[PDB]
Amino acid sequence: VNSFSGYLKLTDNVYIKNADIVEEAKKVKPTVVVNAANVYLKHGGGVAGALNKATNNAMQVESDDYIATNGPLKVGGSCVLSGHNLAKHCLHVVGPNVNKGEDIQLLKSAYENFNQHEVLLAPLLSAGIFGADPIHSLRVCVDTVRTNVYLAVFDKNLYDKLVSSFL
Ligand SMILES: CN(CCC(=O)O)c1ncnc2[nH]ccc12
Repeated sequence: VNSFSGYLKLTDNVYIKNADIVEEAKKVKPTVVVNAANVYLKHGGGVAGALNKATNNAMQVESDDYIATNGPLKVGGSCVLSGHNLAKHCLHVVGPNVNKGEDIQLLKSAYENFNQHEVLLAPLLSAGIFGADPIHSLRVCVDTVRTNVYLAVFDKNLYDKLVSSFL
């Protein structure tokens, strides 16, 4: 048993809810929250800017030190950093950004990072402002992630569309 509440069960291991991932993280304090990162860990908008703002910019300070030491992530890659006041850990995962021209086949590689963690609170990757079809992103998630994933879908109307269209 875990602390996640009000999720619809899609599969053996994937759950979904209409929720702000920031508010969900603050309430649950999960072991792992996933950030929808870019390779530079520049947290400007969407999940990254919202998560970073909720940490009072501590996520960005930590991320800048990580990049100064290690250089950029790969598209499809990840790193584990602090969860600050939101979670024990933040798994920063880089899905492909369609609005920058990246290979959508890299979305599966991105979701494979989740399999290194038993339980995660996460957003849909590569959708929203990254520009991918969220219905596709949910299908890749279900077909790739084997660990227990709790998906927070910010957009109300999209949540309803994802549930109604789920196969
Ligand atoms: C943007 N995005 C993913 C798109 C969606 O889920 O519709 C988010 N996902 C979950 N929580 C969030 N808080 C702020 C944004 C945000």
